[PDB]
Amino acid sequence: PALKYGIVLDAGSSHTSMFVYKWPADKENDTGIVGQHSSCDVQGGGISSYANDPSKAGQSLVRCLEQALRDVPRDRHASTPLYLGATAGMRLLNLTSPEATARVLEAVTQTLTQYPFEFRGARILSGQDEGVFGWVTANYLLENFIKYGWVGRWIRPRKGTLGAMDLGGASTQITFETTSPSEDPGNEVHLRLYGQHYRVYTHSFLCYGRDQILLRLLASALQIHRFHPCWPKGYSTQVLLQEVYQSPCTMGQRPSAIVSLSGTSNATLCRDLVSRLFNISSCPFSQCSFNGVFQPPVAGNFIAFSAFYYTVDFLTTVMGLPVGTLKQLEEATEITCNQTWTELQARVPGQKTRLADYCAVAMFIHQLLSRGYHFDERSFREVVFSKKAADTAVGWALGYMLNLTNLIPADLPGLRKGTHF
Ligand SMILES: Cc1cccc(Nc2cc(S(=O)(=O)O)c(N)c3c2C(=O)c2ccccc2C3=O)c1
Ligand SMILES: Cc1cccc(Nc2cc(S(=O)(=O)O)c(N)c3c2C(=O)c2ccccc2C3=O)c1
Repeated sequence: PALKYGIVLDAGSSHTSMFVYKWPADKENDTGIVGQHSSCDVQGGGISSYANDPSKAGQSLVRCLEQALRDVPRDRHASTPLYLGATAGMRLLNLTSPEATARVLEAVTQTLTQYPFEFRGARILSGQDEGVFGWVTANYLLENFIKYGWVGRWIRPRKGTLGAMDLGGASTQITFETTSPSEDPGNEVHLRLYGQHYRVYTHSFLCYGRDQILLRLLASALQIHRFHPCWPKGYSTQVLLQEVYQSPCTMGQRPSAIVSLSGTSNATLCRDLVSRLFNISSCPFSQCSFNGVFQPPVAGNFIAFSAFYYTVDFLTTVMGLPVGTLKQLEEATEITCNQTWTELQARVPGQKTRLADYCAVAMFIHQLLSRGYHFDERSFREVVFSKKAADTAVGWALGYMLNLTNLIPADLPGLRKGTHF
């Protein structure tokens, strides 16, 4: 059983992950056949955190690269393609300093070319790529692209597809198959997968990832309240003003060089702070999500992964609270946000370095779903929070790999004698 391999570096905003995929040479074109072989998490920040010292971006990857040398058998190395894709962190760096951004890419390129894998390039994904490839990953792994039934009795309608909601560090994406007419070409996607047309909606909200949201809520709290209602009572920190406003996401909020900001465990005021992130006041289309962006109604099942999954896992596994309904999700965030700092710490016996931020991130998810995308009780119950399908991390990495390696055919071998006609 001869296996081929492929590696993707997912250079996210606050960190980098490497995923190695494997698949039998013989059957590489069946849907769901590629699975994850191993992965590795790179220590320290994302490649964009090295703008001021671009050689370290490259170097940060060495340890995970060595692991890849070990995970992929030595005689497959040279025919194993290697890709790096970078997301909103490098898109944000691109607005700040396209030159710093260019040096970061060159530095990772130089490190990755030293390795004996088939290096295929370091690129920044568009926001459309990042949402569409995550939708691909999830539906590929769950075999939603198979045509179900048999001759003379095909399943009708066609097998439904899973929508994808990805919460990264610096943007968030929503992508799903829709029947609604398109009102904006920027959001419109057409795929031809295994002989089938999939009409797909996608949008990436830059500056709406987990970390940039936290930064914006902090600047917003500082300006409206002088206390942080999303932070727990008894928690405080000295905020350096200059750093709060340095991100493209917060510089629009820039108004004694250090200010002490204390939490108040205030779920109401936290929810009000979060709801101001979603500008729902204008819509130049028939219908919108927020900030004037076209969005047809959400429909079908969704997988919500990356930070959606980890935040909900915290609510259920560590807070011990149900989240099966929007209402229950809302209640879970209230209870979480109302914990004092000592109460919250007492429920987590480990080292949680970002414990004070769970309240805000949870409030953010609840409002993004309800006020942003307009899930309600009925549609929310088709949302599954999961980080994994078929032994593979759900992300855009796999779909990106499948696409650049050309492992999903547009049509079927022989057009399957044309019986999906
Ligand atoms: C790949 C990997 C390996 C070991 C630990 C983690 N933990 C995480 C990995 C990711 S990732 O960026 O989606 O990869 C991630 N987004 C998160 C975590 C988290 O542990 C996490 C915890 C609490 C809130 C949010 C997150 C979170 O978003 C991720
Ligand atoms: C609530 C919140 C806000 C901003 C960032 C995170 N991310 C994280 C928070 C924690 S924590 O220590 O449990 O607090 C955590 N352990 C992780 C993360 C992570 O983001 C993360 C990403 C990639 C690999 C591992 C981790 C990780 O272990 C979580």
